[PDB]
Amino acid sequence: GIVLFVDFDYFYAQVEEVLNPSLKGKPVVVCVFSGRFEDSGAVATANYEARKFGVKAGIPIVEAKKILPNAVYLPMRKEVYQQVSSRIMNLLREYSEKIEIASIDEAYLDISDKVRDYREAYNLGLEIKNKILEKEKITVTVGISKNKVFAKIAADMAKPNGIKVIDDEEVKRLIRELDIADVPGIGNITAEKLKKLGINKLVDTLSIEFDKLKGMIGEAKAKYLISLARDEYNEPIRTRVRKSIGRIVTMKRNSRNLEEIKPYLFRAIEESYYKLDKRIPKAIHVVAVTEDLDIVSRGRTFPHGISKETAYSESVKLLQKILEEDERKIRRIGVRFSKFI
DNA sequence: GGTTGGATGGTAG
DNA sequence: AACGCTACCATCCAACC
Ligand SMILES: Nc1ccn([C@H]2C[C@H](O)[C@@H](COP(=O)(O)OP(=O)(O)OP(=O)(O)O)O2)c(=O)n1
Ligand SMILES: [Ca+2]
Ligand SMILES: [Ca+2]
Ligand SMILES: [Ca+2]
Ligand SMILES: [Ca+2]
Repeated sequence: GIVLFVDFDYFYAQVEEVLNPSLKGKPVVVCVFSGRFEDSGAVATANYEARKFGVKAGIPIVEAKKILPNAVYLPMRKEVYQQVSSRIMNLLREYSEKIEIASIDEAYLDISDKVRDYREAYNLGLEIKNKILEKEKITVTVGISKNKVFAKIAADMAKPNGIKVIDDEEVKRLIRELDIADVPGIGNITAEKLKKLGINKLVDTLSIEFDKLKGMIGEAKAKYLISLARDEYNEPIRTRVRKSIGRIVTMKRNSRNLEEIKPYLFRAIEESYYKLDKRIPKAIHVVAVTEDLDIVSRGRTFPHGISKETAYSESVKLLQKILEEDERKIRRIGVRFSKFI
């Protein structure tokens, strides 16, 4: 089984470079402006010339500007980056019927029937990289291994425009040598818990009682790691389907006044519905993000599709429920649509 | 005890 | 001196058979 994984390099930044070639070289920071006050926001991403200097995703713009005050700060334009993504994904289908679009800039390709061995995959990888640079002038990174996880890990190791193979031996090496914290699916909480149990490599999940691991990190993460560590992880490449469409927005100021939060909720509803486009949801959720940045939601599932007017009623009924059941001030409000017909 | 849906939690783009 | 947003799957807990 041979999986080729494709991840696009500093994608949003790079799309802007392509669209405005004058940007080439200069440090570019793609931003999300919450709009609260002038320069309030966070960084979606930055090119390598800014990342170079600590300007990474998630940091506040202000804090980025402290580091690189002369960088080019651009607002996010997801719909553009989306289009470009869409075109690249279509380019990738010329290489495999079995293709799993993972996110806005990742795809796993099951090439097991398309090449004999890793040499040929490597050659196919080079070919794909050129085809993308050819059509869309985006540079990407290709990771190759025996399953999805190690394909991705391969690409992490190659990242800034590259192609890496992980043969059967190197998989075994990384089971012993690779930091478990750097295993796709393991975020800081789990890494903390695992290190708090004394596990820093994949191998030492085979040294513990299964019910002990199952106790800390939950059943799934346990059964996951073990499956990897046993050189056994083999989850198939499968078409993914958008399961929800929604939108949440930062209010100008925290509020608990229903009438003050409403327009923000409705702006979100109108934007969600616009993004639904033929897709009819039977479930709605109002999502509130509180003062202290915690997430609170109440939803409802109908035996039918939800009309625009029904969203208008129910989102209000549900926001009212958040205000009754939670004392905190609300900072962000939004809506989330799901369970499609 | 197993399934199910609602709420939350964790993860990664 | 303050700090975005989208969305996936798993878990938790309680109703229910
Ligand atoms: N917290 C994040 C993480 C990612 N993204 C968006 C912008 C990224 O460019 C894209 C893909 O995430 P990546 O981690 O792959 O980031 P990059 O593509 O920019 O960098 P890299 O070259 O490492 O792939 O998703 C974002 O909105 N916010
Ligand atoms: Ca990635
Ligand atoms: Ca990327
Ligand atoms: Ca990690
Ligand atoms: Ca219930």
